[PDB]
Amino acid sequence: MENFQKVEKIGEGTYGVVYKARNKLTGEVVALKKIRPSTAIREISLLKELNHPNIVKLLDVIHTENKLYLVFEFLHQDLKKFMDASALTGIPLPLIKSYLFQLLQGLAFCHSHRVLHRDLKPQNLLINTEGAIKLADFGLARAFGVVVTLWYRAPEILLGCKYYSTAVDIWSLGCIFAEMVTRRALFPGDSEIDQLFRIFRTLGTPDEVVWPGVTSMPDYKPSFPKWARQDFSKVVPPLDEDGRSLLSQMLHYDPNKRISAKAALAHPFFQDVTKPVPHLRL
Ligand SMILES: Nc1nc(Nc2ccc(S(N)(=O)=O)cc2)sc1C(=O)Nc1cc(F)cc(F)c1
Repeated sequence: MENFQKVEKIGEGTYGVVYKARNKLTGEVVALKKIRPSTAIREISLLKELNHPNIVKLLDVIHTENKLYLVFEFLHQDLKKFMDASALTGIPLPLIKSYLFQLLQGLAFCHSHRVLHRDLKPQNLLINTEGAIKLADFGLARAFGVVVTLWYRAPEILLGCKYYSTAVDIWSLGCIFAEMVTRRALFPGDSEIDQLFRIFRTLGTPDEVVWPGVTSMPDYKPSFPKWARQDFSKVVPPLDEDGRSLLSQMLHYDPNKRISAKAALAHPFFQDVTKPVPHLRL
């Protein structure tokens, strides 16, 4: 805009590009998101009053020249970049644990306020020098709809469910947790069906036993290949059993059986959680 000095383009978005900018008056540095209904307008208002240490703060909302700008507090780096930077050595387990614990707190907060993220991915998880990690880009969907990454998409979404629950965010976080641990995306599909089948090849093709109602889903086909489930010990090898048991609950096929963020925070895996400081290269 005119009140902001676009410093640099710090990425993209499913609705617009995000820039690093300085408030030419208050000297503050922010992340400015330029968006290309009304329920969306009011829904954005809900987000503005959604304040939590693990949620990127939405500072200002500017609707002018029939265009929409969102001003967010600026964070130092995203998790995708950090994971890449940590690929040779891996992110230390205590930090992986700290990040997961914090994201679950953020999700528990959002979910308790009936807010769904819907598109969690490393690129929209932001970190700072003090060890915090925060949820950014709440998809702003449900009030916004109709290359895109499908790697973290929950199976019920892939199978055509139109009304998904808070459980889809737990699935995405589970995929991210695995990736931090193995330094490899868990389900790197390149199409909706490839995404779906990679999930099936690893967790087994779901059936009515493990997922009641699955065969009645919009996009379910009796013709899907029937793959046997693999052992978690081979899925995320370096992870101890507490970690694997938590991951398994975050990746249950049935949205109803999938662990809630609140219940996840009480899992034994977090008994020894701490808040280490990451080594960030900015
Ligand atoms: N507040 C904020 N700070 C950011 N910082 C930042 C991100 C990546 C790097 S990197 N690539 O590691 O150098 C550095 C700094 S992105 C961002 C945001 O809200 N982003 C944002 C907001 C939306 F509304 C939708 C969306 F997809 C993203």
